[PDB]
Amino acid sequence: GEAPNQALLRILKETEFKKIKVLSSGAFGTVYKGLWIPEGEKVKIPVAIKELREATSPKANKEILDEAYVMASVDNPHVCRLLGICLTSTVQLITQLMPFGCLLDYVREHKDNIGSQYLLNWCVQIAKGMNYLEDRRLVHRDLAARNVLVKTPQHVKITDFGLAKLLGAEEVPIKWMALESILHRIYTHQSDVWSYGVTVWELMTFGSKPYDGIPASEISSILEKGERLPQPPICTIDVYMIMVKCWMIDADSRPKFRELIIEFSKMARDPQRYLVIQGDERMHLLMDEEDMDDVVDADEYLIP
Ligand SMILES: Nc1ncnc2c1ncn2[C@@H]1O[C@H](COP(=O)(O)OP(=O)(O)NP(=O)(O)O)[C@@H](O)[C@H]1O
Ligand SMILES: [Mg+2]
Repeated sequence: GEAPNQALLRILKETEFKKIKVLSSGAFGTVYKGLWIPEGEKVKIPVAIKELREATSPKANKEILDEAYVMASVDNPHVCRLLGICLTSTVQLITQLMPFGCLLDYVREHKDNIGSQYLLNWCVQIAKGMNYLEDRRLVHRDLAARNVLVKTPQHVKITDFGLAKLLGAEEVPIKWMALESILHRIYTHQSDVWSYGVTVWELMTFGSKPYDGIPASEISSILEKGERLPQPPICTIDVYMIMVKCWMIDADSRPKFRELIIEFSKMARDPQRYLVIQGDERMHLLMDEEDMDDVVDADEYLIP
């Protein structure tokens, strides 16, 4: 059945890293851009540091350790990298810096510069990340474009594991949830597929809000009626049909992530045949400071 989990959790000295700038604040906590110098190693690693609200209420500490636990246990090019934790008054989470931020803000900001090749490659990459999670039997439960990060315009990774669970275990983003999850709190790899559909639609509409202005309470009814998100203007029926499949009532009738990898990948070989974007053919998409000889991306920093 279940193999032992031998992932290493790395605990990092507060002195090994400098904060440098705030990236995001308010709500629950703060995320900083920083550099990490492991002890005596002659490398500087750009990182994000997730130190929650100074309020150290035990409830919050247990949630961040759940994240660390999940992120320490994954290892895939399309899933966010945990570097370690820092155990100061409140627990800091240290991840690979994803310089271009979250994919939702990135599509919203760069609408006029995003071609079909990038859209379809992101779909392929997110499907790969999700398939890997499926191999490790994790159900993410919060896939959305706000939970995908951008290392470069050509390289994205799934983030936010603070609701992830194993398939089976029993232990609220309404507009991204499969109907069986809104109704019965059932969560499967196939409910993740539903959310993949929504995430794709967010990308294809360059950041629109699904069911914009429709209160959450209505959502389950609308879905039961048989209503779904509408076809984005740039989408051929080929792409939109993939979305709609991800939104079938019968969970087992939805595609598997491995099929999504395959379909989007065929599409990515001829992107203009599948997404129709004004000016596509002409679209195109310088690091830290001065002492940057020793900088190494996390993806090139490997640990025995
Ligand atoms: N590894 C990272 N690299 C760069 N920016 C990041 C990173 N992690 C988080 N951020 C920034 O911080 C924002 C919020 O991070 P995150 O902690 O995921 O959001 P939150 O609202 O605190 N809760 P959630 O989004 O549900 O995790 C993201 O949209 C990014 O803009
Ligand atoms: Mg969170």
